[PDB]
Amino acid sequence: DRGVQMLLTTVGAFAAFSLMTIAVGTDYWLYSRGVCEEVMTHSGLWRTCCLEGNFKGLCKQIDTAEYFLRAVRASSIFPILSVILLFMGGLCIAASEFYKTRHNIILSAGIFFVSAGLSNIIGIIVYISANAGDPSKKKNSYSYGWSFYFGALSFIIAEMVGVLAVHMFIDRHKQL
Amino acid sequence: RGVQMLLTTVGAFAAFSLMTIAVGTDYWLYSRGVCEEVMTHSGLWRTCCLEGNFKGLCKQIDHTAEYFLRAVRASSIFPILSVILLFMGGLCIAASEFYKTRHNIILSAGIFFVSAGLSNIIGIIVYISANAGDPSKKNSYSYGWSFYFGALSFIIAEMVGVLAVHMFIDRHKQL
Amino acid sequence: RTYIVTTILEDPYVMLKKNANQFEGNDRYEGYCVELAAEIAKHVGYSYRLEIVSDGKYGARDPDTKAWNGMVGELVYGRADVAVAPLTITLVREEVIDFSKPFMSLGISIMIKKPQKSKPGVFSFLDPLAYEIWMCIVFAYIGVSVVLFLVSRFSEFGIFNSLWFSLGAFMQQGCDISPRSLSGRIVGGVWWFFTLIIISSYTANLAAFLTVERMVSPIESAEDLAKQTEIAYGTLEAGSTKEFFRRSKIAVFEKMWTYMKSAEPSVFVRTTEEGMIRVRKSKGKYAYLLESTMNEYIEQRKPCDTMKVGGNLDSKGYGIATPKGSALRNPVNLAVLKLNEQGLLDKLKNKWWYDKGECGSGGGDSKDKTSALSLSNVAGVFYILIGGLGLAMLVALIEFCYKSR
Amino acid sequence: VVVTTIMESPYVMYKKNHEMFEGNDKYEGYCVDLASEIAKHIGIKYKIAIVPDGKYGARDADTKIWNGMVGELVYGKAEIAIAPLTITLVREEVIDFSKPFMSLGISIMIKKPQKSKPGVFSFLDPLAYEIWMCIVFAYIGVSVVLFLVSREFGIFNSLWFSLGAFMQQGCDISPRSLSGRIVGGVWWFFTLIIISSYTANLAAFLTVERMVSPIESAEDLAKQTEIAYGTLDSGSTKEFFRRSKIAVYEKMWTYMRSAEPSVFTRTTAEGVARVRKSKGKFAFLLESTMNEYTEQRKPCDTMKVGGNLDSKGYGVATPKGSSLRIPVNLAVLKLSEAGVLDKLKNKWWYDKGECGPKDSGSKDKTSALSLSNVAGVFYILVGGLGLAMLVALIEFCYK
Amino acid sequence: VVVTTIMESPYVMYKKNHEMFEGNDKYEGYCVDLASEIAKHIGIKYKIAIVPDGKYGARDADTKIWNGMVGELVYGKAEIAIAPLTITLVREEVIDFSKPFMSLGISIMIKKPQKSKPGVFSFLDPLAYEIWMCIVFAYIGVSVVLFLVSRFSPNEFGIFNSLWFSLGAFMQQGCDISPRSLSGRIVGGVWWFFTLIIISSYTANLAAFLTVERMVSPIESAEDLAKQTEIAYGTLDSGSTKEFFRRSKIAVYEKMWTYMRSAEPSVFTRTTAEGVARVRKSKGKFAFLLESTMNEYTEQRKPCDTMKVGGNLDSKGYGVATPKGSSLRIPVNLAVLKLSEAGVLDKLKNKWWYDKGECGPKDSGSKDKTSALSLSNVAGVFYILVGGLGLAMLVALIEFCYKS
Amino acid sequence: RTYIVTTILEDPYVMLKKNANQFEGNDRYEGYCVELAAEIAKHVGYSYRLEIVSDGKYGARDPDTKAWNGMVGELVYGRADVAVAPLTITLVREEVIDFSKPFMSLGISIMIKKPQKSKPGVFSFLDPLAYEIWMCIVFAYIGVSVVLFLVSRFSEFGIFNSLWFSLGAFMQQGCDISPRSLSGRIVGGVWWFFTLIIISSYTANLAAFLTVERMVSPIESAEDLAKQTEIAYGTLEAGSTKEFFRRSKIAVFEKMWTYMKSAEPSVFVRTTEEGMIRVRKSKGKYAYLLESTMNEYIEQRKPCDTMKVGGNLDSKGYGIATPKGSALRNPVNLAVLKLNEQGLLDKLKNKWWYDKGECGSGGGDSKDKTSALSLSNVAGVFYILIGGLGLAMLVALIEFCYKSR
Ligand SMILES: O=c1[nH]c2cc(C(F)(F)F)c(N3CCOCC3)cc2n(CP(=O)(O)O)c1=O
Ligand SMILES: O=c1[nH]c2cc(C(F)(F)F)c(N3CCOCC3)cc2n(CP(=O)(O)O)c1=O
Ligand SMILES: O=c1[nH]c2cc(C(F)(F)F)c(N3CCOCC3)cc2n(CP(=O)(O)O)c1=O
Repeated sequence: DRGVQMLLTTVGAFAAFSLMTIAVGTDYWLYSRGVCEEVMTHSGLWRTCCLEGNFKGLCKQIDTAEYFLRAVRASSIFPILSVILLFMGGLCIAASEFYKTRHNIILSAGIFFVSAGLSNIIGIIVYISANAGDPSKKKNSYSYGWSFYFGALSFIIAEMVGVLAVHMFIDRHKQL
Repeated sequence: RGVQMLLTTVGAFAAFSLMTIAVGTDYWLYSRGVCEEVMTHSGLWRTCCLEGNFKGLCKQIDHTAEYFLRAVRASSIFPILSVILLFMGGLCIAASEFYKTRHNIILSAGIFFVSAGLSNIIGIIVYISANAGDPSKKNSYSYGWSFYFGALSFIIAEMVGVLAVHMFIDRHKQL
Repeated sequence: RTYIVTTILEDPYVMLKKNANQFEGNDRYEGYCVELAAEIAKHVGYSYRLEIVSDGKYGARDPDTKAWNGMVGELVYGRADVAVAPLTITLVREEVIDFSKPFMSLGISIMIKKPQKSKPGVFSFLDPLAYEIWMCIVFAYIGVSVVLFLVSRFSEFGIFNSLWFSLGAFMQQGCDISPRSLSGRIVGGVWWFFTLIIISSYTANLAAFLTVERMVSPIESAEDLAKQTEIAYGTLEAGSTKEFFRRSKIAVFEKMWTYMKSAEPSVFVRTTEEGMIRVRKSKGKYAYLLESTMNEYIEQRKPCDTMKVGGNLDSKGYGIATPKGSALRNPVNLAVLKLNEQGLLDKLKNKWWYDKGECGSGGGDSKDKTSALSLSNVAGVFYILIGGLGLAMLVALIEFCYKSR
Repeated sequence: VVVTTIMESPYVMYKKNHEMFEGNDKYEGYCVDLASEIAKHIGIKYKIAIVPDGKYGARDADTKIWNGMVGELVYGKAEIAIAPLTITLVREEVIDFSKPFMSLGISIMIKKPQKSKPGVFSFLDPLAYEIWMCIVFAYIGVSVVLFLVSREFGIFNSLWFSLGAFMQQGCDISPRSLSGRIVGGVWWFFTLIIISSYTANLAAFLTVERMVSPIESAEDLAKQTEIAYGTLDSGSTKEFFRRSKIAVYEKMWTYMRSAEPSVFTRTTAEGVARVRKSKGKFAFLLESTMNEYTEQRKPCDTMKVGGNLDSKGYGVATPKGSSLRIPVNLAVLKLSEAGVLDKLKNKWWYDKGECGPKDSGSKDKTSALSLSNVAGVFYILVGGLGLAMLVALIEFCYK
Repeated sequence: VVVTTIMESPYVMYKKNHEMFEGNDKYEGYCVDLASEIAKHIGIKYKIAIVPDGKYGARDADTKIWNGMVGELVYGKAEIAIAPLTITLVREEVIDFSKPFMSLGISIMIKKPQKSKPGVFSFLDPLAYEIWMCIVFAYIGVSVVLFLVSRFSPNEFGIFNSLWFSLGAFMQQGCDISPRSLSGRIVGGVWWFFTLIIISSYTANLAAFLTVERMVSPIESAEDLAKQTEIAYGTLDSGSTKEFFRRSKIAVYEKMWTYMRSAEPSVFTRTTAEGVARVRKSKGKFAFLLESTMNEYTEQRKPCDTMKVGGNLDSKGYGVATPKGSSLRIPVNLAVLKLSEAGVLDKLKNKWWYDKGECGPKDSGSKDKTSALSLSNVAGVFYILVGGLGLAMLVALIEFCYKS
Repeated sequence: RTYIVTTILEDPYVMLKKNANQFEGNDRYEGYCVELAAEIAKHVGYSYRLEIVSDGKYGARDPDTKAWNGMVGELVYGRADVAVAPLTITLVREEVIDFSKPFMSLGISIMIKKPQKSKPGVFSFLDPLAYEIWMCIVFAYIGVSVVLFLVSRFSEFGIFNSLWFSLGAFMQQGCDISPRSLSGRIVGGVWWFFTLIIISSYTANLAAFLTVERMVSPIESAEDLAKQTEIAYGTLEAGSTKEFFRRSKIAVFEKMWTYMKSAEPSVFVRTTEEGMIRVRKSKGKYAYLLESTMNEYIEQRKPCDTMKVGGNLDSKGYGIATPKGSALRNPVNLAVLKLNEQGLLDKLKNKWWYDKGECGSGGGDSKDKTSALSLSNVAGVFYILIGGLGLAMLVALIEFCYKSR
């Protein structure tokens, strides 16, 4: 009983890739009561825009132990690293499903899934420490949007594939 | 292993001497009570005053769970059971020193020491709850070396009991 | 000869009968002063025929063009001899007419919105430590579990074993499982430190939350009301309360008089009902500084949201009005004194102020004041716990399937 | 004008400088200041005098004379009585009374409420009884369900596992089932959260140490409370309690009649000395004026008013056929309306006090934890150890 | 009798918009009530005439004309002038000055802080500073000594095993193998006692720090303000404060003047309104320095975010003016002194200064805010967790590289 | 011609010559006042001859039965030129002479003893418990250890092993040894319940102590002193402070005057130094309101145990007395105003009041309140730690000595 397991890992990693695409391309992250004044905004990691207000239609981009993380929040650099090594993980599992002889390719694959999990957590915590880390922010707040839960879903399916693909390593290593 | 039996002998006699000096003589606590701020010598039957305008007279002192603890603190029934219980314990230590063959009396004596230590420490806490859990109104909790004799009646009784058990986990091997 | 009585109806004195106009008139009157009038007419002997008030107002001195109005105005200007309806005592009334005796001792009172609050269930469980931190610490726990499996089986220690060790490590219970590789020991130690600080932070926050929640005290008296600025208070412009506040010279009274003298919001209201419904709409910070009897009357009303606090700030009194030189001045004084000392006045007050009230029949409904964590705060845990047990039972049966199907 | 006054505590007093002046300027208090204020209001030359009889003023009802102030006013010895006099039915047909310048009534008075020093209740003062019987029921249920779901955990091994988890410890043997993992994790989490809740509650309670008013806080609670209640032998309180129509005061009368005969006390000094010796004993239902007097004297321990009962009136006496009756009536009414007698009452009853802690609350040092709050711990410790030794002895006898 | 004042000051105010209380008495405020009181004292007619110069007054030596009220007095259009007027030499030698009715000083001003939300320092906030490296020093010492105990006795504990056992003891969860040595009992129990007392102390200290807040101000004195050199300071472009700073003599003021000499972010503000708006916009720098009266006035203005730290840098005062000696001069001097010694003047001053401001009505602080711990008080712990986990994977990777 | 200047022998403002005899004449006095006199004499231009008033008192213009004295009396009697001296501006001395300019500001300010509490070492360790409590914990430990050994050997266990497990069970620390049999199981259960409840109680108590230590209100201004009602405050029988208290008009100032006039502890002061000694000997239970110049003088030249707090409660100025009809009136006013605006007067004040002061409050850095701990209450912790460490090492070596013997 392993073929259905490779199928599950493939569909989980493709789901993670699709979640990365819907997280980067679109801006359904949080349902913030911003100014467009408290009104719903679609503020992205790459693209912040509004839906109501007097200027709806035009929108632009976002931007000794605190400058580094502010630079991260401005540049979104750990989410970029996460999606980059997630694409690398997709490429290497495509190679593994094409080349079944090699063994360390899935070692690399496992380290990309776990580093994707860690980088996604680092990005979401710096995002929420720049989101809930401002004491000024505001009668209505919280109530995070659907792509915040999609990033949480990306983490939980990353944990699922980091269970099952690491189990591929375990049973292939005892096979080895 | 005669060192262990002589340790039991000296511990039992020292315990008897210290309990006699502790409960038989009013020497328990130092205080600034009224007989004014005067030191008092309170025991079980008779409390002595040492200064003040009442100098020279030593006065006989009287006295769901609150009634039980008040009766325990007044009548000192747990100290009374402790001293009677360890008197029986000392009797069977004398018997074991004489009769080196009976087994139940000396193991039972081990239970008598541990139960008497428990009874003495709970008598200490109940009398210090009659004094501190019933504060009336610094140096009030002063032990005039007879509460330290009760502390010895706990700790060196624990020592003699544990070395008796060390002799008893070896007496189980002996028999 | 016959005699007449004049009355004024606001609350709850000259209430009309529930049968409307099918009765004979003055006998259709249920209240305090009407029963008092009937009893005091039976005491000495005279007719208690009710007289309709001309304007419905109690009347004042009216310094413009002199004269008088109300019950006292009818009494001075003929065709009125007995006034049973209660009215306060002041200088201008004594300057013209005289009273017999006060039949209660009242004063100005302070009222506040009744504190109504309901403790939640599972929401009080996640109260002191937010909502997002729980979700992301569950995420951190499951991530540490899977990466602990990786580091333990990369250098026993299955995914179930790693989940068990991480579950026992997340909240300090201990286990017989222990890592061997130095990386496993390092990650276990980092996890232990993190969750130790998390539990300490939760305990500190919960202790602080109860301390600040029970530290606050209910408002009472006058000096605490004066020192309190976030609770607000005021009075009506057209009333004797404003005149009493302005004419007072005592330091505390002048202090809060200066306080609401500079009233920037719309503090002052027109009628008692308007201020009462404004209190109900606000329910967090407002006051009216209304009378004691009116406060006790509003306290016993069906919406059941007003209560009396503090005491009487002054010593005002009621009375019944009689003219000068009449033959019914001394006997009515003896009658009202006899009723005061007999206790029948207290019986009538208890009957028409406590017994017939549709609210607060059992006034002592909440007086235990149990300042301890009851089964209304953490019992939601007892839900999810047994719910987890229920889930355990569910997973039991399915793993029973795993050993039976 | 000459006025006679009884030697009573809150109205007149013999000054410490007795040789300073003999006559008018020899008394300081509520009564003389009120008399001076009304004399300045109307305009008269006023003096002060003491009653030669010493009685407060009442009718003996057999000699057809009154014993006191009203007796000497009717029989022609004084023309005004600024000393206070409660208004009753008998003193209206022979004397005249003005509007009440002060309101008084029968009010309760209890001893000082202090922090309790319980033995077993101190162990369980945080949380409640209900939550702890619920937790022991949950403990039994969890232990039996984790015993049955494993069928190495037998009927004592499962109990020991649950017991070790219940005070935040570990165990030697851990199960391998997923249901066992779920139940162990949820029980551990519940144990940790309830210990955190308990320690937060205990910390808040110990850092606030806030006192709560006793059960005797209302008339119905006084009737439902087993604490004793005493009052004077005879007087206004006894006359009011003799005849009632409320049917709760009848219950109080029956309680007094069926209780011990010690509830009757001769003097108020003896009564306060009696109630001072204990926190419970017999509490009083006495005059509000004397209650306000006693709450702001040198021993500031009993300072409780509680609820208010009854309604009376303090008035100024005036002989019949006197032209100054209307004058003194309008004077006292103008005083009580405009406000200087209320100011005088404040300055002499609340401002004039030996202790100021009653007006504004203060804090106290937490000090050491002592042993009153901890002796219950060692009591349950010795109870557990004694039960363990008893079951060990009976197990030795058993096998 | 003509008297003058300035509308550009917190001493007069227009009644309603227009045509309200027509006649002479139109404006209400501190100075006009002071004038009314002294007029009731001595007896004089009132006026509301205002000089259209706008500027309060200066010594224009080139033109030899004084501007505003001082020129309107010295060249002659009135006899009494009550207004905020500082007293210096050039205005004294032409017009005499009476005793000042209220003390004056120049003080610094900083914006109101809102909260402190650090990262690792938030975890580092409770329980001293030196304790952490004291703790790690104690940990290293106890670990090496207990390893010496286990190795010198002739056991199943290496340096890593001893380190992990000591940490598991420190973290209050347990371990795998007890040392089981009669020597090791004392050291194990003592280190257990240490870690339990330190976790209890940490929890209680965090509870005490969280249950209340006191919020110590960043600055408390002008000397410390000069010493810290982390918050930008700017007086004004020109005026009395700039003239005093340019010609001071006390030792720290020369260093302050050299500090304003190297002025990068244009600390010479053109107007006081622009300066207070800028310091209200940003609280990290650009702290202001102005007179005490305007500071206490801004303390009672609508934003409600401004305080003073105490301490007066200079000493001046406002006094009344009168052209030359006459019958009115000694009269107004004695009236001003009679009102100054009596308690009416400071009653009127503090009453009218403290009723018009709703900001200071809530004195001290408000305790009706419990909130909850957001991530900002916890993100240091989350960050050290994720850093430790990343470092654990880093050391696992380099261990894989070293061993295989 | 020559001019005479009169100077009052006042403690903060003038010194008697310590060298005295060998340098007499003009250089008999050193202080702020004589330095200001020399400076204004150099500015205006004249010669100064020092004089001392006969009565040694400031004096006043009270309408008594003649016998006028003081500095204003010396000026008005004609035997004076200019009175360069401290002089409070007031009405009684304004009607006969005029004062020049206020060069310093006076305000009555409260002083308070400096609160210095030394945090102990091992004494602060067991501070949030009782010595009783700790001795019962130790004895319960040893008794439960010995009875656990008894029940383990009664129902595989050594006394060392029983000590290990009893330490771990009391200590909330895990171990690999378990209490076999149900009697040992229930002993262990009672033991963990006991130690958990004691640790919870101790943590709660120390948290309560830290909370009540942090939640304290230091005295600031006059309102806090008015509403604290714990520290007694009083002033001299006569003087400017008493006159201000009698003529107080502010509501809070009238309140504190009434509180002082209650006179339960009375003024309890005769001279300034007597009150200073009393308030230093009162251990912070007394308070004194005095002129801020004396307060700054005591803050530095007196030993550093009394300190200033709060601002000036009133604004009163200084001046130098000048004759009403002399030619030395206007130039000296111009000179003193020029020195006030220049800052050299402030330079002289700072030089005489900050440099030659025997205290280190303003000449050195203070203590920064960073809250939290300060390695003081936890020093005994690591102390007993390293003591147990050394004891364990030495008992290991006596065990090895047993091995070698
Ligand atoms: O004799 C008088 N007795 C009064 C009795 C009452 C009431 F309490 F309702 F019984 C009131 N209410 C006060 C609250 O708002 C509704 C009217 C007014 C009275 N007034 C007129 P005031 O001048 O407004 O006090 C009198 O003159
Ligand atoms: O009308 C009456 N009013 C009374 C009012 C008071 C007081 F409380 F002082 F106001 C008192 N005090 C009771 C306590 O001892 C001192 C006198 C007695 C009164 N009595 C006498 P009784 O007949 O014993 O009640 C009356 O008759
Ligand atoms: O006599 C004088 N009295 C002054 C009084 C005030 C103040 F009281 F604060 F209103 C001010 N403010 C300075 C800050 O902006 C608002 C006006 C300026 C004054 N100036 C001009 P400077 O020379 O620029 O001080 C004088 O000359």
